[PDB]
Amino acid sequence: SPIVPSFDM
Amino acid sequence: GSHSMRYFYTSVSRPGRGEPRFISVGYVDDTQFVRFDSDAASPREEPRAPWIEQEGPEYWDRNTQIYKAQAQTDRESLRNLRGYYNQSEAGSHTLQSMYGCDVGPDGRLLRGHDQYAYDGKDYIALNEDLRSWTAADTAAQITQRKWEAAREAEQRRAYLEGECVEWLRRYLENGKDKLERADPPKTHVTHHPISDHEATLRCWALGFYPAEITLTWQRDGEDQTQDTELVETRPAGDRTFQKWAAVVVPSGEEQRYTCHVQHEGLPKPLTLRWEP
Amino acid sequence: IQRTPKIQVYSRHPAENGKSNFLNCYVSGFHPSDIEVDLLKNGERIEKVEHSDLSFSKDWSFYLLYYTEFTPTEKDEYACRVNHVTLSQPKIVKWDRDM
Repeated sequence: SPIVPSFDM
Repeated sequence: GSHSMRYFYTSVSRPGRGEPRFISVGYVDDTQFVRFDSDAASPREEPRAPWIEQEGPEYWDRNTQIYKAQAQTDRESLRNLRGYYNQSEAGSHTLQSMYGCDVGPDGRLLRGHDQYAYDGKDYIALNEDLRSWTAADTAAQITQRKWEAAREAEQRRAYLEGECVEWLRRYLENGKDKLERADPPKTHVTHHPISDHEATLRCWALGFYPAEITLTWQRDGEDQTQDTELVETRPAGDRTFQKWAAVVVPSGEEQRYTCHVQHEGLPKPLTLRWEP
Repeated sequence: IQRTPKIQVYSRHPAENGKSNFLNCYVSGFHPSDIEVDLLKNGERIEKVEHSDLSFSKDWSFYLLYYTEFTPTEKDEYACRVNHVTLSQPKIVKWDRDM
């Protein structure tokens, strides 16, 4: 399953 | 040895043509098992291997929501990077993400990955220690500082060492009929005269899985690497792969040439010749 | 920044005249992702063509597989036609059953 979303770059 | 799980995200801005398009694909080794497309009529994570279809709605719905949120995060990152590089608002740009885990034969983590590219080149990557970042340019130093302050490396590490390893273990078990099965290449040498004095010897490897293979031509036992035309390993379309290696030889020298095939499905490497 | 597609045109199974098979066009090593791929039968576009989901390699270059069911014969010429921002004109690669 995918990772929970990152902070914006 | 032995297995990997990887996700590949692609976000593409399309100025004046609405929101950027977000596509994700997920893989176990060389096998794609999921996809998501923000451009589809009803974007949702969809199964792409038979072995993932058994997952419940909580699985699909959780993943769909992650992709929709990631697509929004990528939209902001694309905006932020355009400013970092002082680029026009009209040009189309690409942000790619690739992450996942490699596990050894005992199912333990060997290496974690979390890498990013902007317009086809390295931007920032999580180091092997999963605690620090490598920025590829001054623009990426801006992102590095933001991610260091936001403790992003710990959030990535938590997934890579935990959940990533656990999902891979679950998928391997569910998909073992295909994932662990050796599919040896079917091999043969073809001969094609070019003139009355030269001919092509082409060594074929077909219907193999995994994709990893080595095909080499020797002449009297000497590697012909420089004189070998080697094509990229290609998908057959049935979850197997193909590859060939060709050499141009003077007529009469054919029997001095041997093709060497190395693949996991084969007990011992093969040595083959044109069998007229 | 930009990378031109590598193109291979081939059949899923070894070709046999009059036996059902799959015609493949594998495009790889390209960047950016936007690409136009057609499978041709005697110069005309084949209507029922499917393609793989967009993926990329370790070097970030993209790859796709375009495919259709076909029955190879002696008289018919098959090919793949590709256009990408890196190509000045669409490139046609003919299907050669020996490749």
